[PDB]
Amino acid sequence: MLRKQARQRRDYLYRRALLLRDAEIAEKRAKLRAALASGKPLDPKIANDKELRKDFDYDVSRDIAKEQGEIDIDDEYSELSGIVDPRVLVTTSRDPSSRLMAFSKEIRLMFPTAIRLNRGNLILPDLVMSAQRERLSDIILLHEHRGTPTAITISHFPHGPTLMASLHNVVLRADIPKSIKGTVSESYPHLIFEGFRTPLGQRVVKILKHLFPPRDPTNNAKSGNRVITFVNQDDCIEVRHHVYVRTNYNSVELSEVGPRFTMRPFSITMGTLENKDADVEWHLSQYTRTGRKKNYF
Amino acid sequence: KPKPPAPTLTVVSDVATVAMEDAQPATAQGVAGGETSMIAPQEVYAPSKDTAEKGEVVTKAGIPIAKQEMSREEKLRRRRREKERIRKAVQSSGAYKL
Amino acid sequence: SLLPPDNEVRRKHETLLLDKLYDMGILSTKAKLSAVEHNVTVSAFARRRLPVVMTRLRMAETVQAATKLIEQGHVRVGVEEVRDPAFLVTRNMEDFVTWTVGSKIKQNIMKYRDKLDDF
Amino acid sequence: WSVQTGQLLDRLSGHEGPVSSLAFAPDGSVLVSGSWDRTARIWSIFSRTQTSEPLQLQSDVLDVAFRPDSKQIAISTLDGQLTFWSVSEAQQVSGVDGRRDVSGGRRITDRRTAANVAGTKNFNTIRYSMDGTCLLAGGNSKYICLYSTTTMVLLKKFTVSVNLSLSGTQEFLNSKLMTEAGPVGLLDDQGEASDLEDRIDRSLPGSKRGDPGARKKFPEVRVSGV
RNA sequence: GGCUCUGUGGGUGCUUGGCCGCUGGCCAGACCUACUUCAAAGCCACCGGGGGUACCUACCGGUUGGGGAAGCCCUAGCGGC
RNA sequence: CGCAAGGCUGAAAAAUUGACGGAAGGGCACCACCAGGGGUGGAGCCUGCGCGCGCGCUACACUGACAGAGCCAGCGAGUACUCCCUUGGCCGAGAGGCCCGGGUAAACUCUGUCGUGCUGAGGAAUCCCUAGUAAGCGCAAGUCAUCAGCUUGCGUUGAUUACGUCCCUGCCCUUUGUACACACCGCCCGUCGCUACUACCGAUAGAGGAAGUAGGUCUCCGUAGGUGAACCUGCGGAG
Repeated sequence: MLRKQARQRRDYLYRRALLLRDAEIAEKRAKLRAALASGKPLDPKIANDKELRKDFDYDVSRDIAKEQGEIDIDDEYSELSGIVDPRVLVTTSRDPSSRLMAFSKEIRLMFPTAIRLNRGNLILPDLVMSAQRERLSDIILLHEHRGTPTAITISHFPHGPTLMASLHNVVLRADIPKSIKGTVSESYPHLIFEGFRTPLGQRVVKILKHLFPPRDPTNNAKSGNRVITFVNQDDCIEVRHHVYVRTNYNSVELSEVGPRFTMRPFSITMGTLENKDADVEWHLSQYTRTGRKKNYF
Repeated sequence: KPKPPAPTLTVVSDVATVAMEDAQPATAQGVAGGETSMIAPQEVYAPSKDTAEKGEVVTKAGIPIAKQEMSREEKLRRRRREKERIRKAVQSSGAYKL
Repeated sequence: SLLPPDNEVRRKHETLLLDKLYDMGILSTKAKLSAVEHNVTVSAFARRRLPVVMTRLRMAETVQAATKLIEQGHVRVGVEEVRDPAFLVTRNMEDFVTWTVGSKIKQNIMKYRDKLDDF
Repeated sequence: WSVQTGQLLDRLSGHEGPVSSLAFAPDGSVLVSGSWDRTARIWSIFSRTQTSEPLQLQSDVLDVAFRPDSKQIAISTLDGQLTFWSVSEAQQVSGVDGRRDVSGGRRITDRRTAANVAGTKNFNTIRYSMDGTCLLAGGNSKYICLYSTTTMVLLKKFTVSVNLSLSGTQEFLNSKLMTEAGPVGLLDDQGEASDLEDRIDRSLPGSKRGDPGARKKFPEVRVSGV
């Protein structure tokens, strides 16, 4: 099994590098197809390449399929997108506190298909090993400061990305009394994402919305009574968890049911939780000059 | 990896299973076997709305009941059950004043 | 290629052909038909053979030594011992080619690593 | 999957390798899987808790069989050994090391002595008796073994074929058939055929599992099912 | 006395003779070269992919000059259609 | 540069598909039952959140103290790491450097010496937990966010009790679909909307109000015609 995970990760990295070179060529091939249909004259370096024309005659059709959106990009999520229900386990750090364990339970209840695991004495490579051995889609690690959580680590499996984020303004479910709160409904939640516009924003949108099981698309625009909101300002994604009734065709009553975060991501690594030496995709550039001026996501 | 599954339909007849059997001097089945007609009674005849009469309806039980003999309460309840399945899937001054 | 470019059966059989060749390990990408133009190659089949793929997996040192070892019969692919040095190892059986049960080559590797368990 | 529903119930998981043998218990309560992670699993599916008790073995699992009175199970590994486990308290109660009892070999295209050929020294398939007292075991070899499950002895060994047109039916080939160009049953003699459809070799290079070309000259002896 | 190397014979599949121009002969061989009525039925027959086609070849349709099997007819001929 | 760029104005629907339920039957859950375990809450310290609240940390004795003997880990190596500040004196024209004072485990195992002695294990509640899990123990690191009032790893020792059931509390879903054989089941229920039609009521042909329903082949012969020997067609007869 382990040889298959290593081999498939190496094949994925090689295919991504080949896609970089092929994109450098296919930016030139899309000018030849647009000039053929519209008749505007093109560059001589493009029109006088015999290899480009000879291979263009075979590779028209994938460019047309990408224009129509009929195919999907080579990704770690596009293999099993809406086919499998993504199972995900939430774990603490090594010796958790009682409020960290209740918070772990609360963000377990945020996902309708998640499970929680007691860490105890569990070495982190064997944690990764057991996740790949039970075909989990995601793990989420939690770190507390002193009864208040300060970091999440959302890792996608078998070889997918980590998003490590630091938590702020955490208002737990376990602070309000049982007369006012209650047992959270476990229905498949709607999701809304607000303010993600860069390709890095669509990356974090993908690795956050593939944590939830896929919604049945027959009548999802009106059915379902539970929503989860990820909205970012100043690249600190703030998340709420509401439950709603549609009290009229023009009005809706919301009710806050879950914990509130404003998590800020500081590391997105193309590689799982065990790989400390995985190649990062983005990291929070503090101690640079304009790293506080520039806004990502 | 085998192939993507593409739909293929097979036309079976109403002959007995000893017509699907291979060629040999006598059958392997007994005398009771050999009358099984290779399509079930549900494929010989199934009562449904597309093969019902004009005045009558067929219920979920497969029983013809007519709309004339059906009462108002049962008509209302059958309408409610079908609707439940569907849900699961310048003038004059006198005219102004007076 | 000679089919028109917006054709449904052209697109479906392009994806089928590229997925079949990438699953057999001949092509290294599954997103270009020019790979089947000038990258599918009898050398690509011949390097998907067994002694070259275990040379790459470093089961042997050279393809000559690998052909000698799989003629003497130390190498199984999966669960069955392989005596034919032309057995084309696909991309998901390159994860299952390994030594046989009572192999002297396996005892040599364990004796080098000082893990020679005689049980 | 479910038979009366038709759609997929579950994907059970916990194996670190491809799963080679499956067996549902004849009373109906326990699935047992056996896989090349050197492991077996007592899956309990039908209870309200769905649980998996592992049985750690010494090599890759090749076959799994139940006793008819379901308290016992025999799993045959790649070392060539049969291990008789209990299913209630998951402990091995019995075992046979059966390499020598099934090792009969030396095919053509085999440069080892028949005693040193590994690959024909395991039991690919095993079945209990309908009594439940004797296993029957057969692999990729000439011999079928019939073991006793209580006294752990080989009651009787059989030879499947005397046919020398098959390849692995005698463990000591004679040196009369070895020319200076390899064995005599190895030279390609298709060219001395009167008919073209017999002369044409439409065979694929390196195809162990079937090709429609299928030269198939001197096929091996193997018992693929008992 | 021991290791190694090499050679011959038997065995490594159920035991019916050596040879020939073989119903008979021979193992020391013998005789040497005859006899003849009417050439033949057709088909298939594996070169890696895309492309060129001036020349050669294959297939198909024709053109000049000769050739006449066979079919048809009758004024009968060295005939005629 | 042109259009956008002129205020019956003055803040707080759709529906033959819709709105809300009920009853029955399933599935699941340490936010449920059942059996146990462990926190917090009592005293002190303090980060944090808004004097209060918890989260950690410490003290609180049989599981004792003292002295010996023996025996066990894993992660950890950037010419890099250091706990203060000072009384004196050395060599110091001066700035400093010296010297001397003051403030690779824990655990475990075995053998002896003494014996409960301000020398006291946390209420109501509330929360969490089902196997290398709870709990004890130390060692190491400090990785662009968080974290020294701590964080995260890493090894060591390692149990009790459930592992059943939807009875309580709930959550999800069936009563439409999504496949066909065996086999089984057999029209779930209510309050309204919308649409179509029908008639009613009363003010000025008309917008409203209120309601209901949904059977002669073959051969021959005699004929008559055709293109004549023959031969063809049609008919009438016999075999």
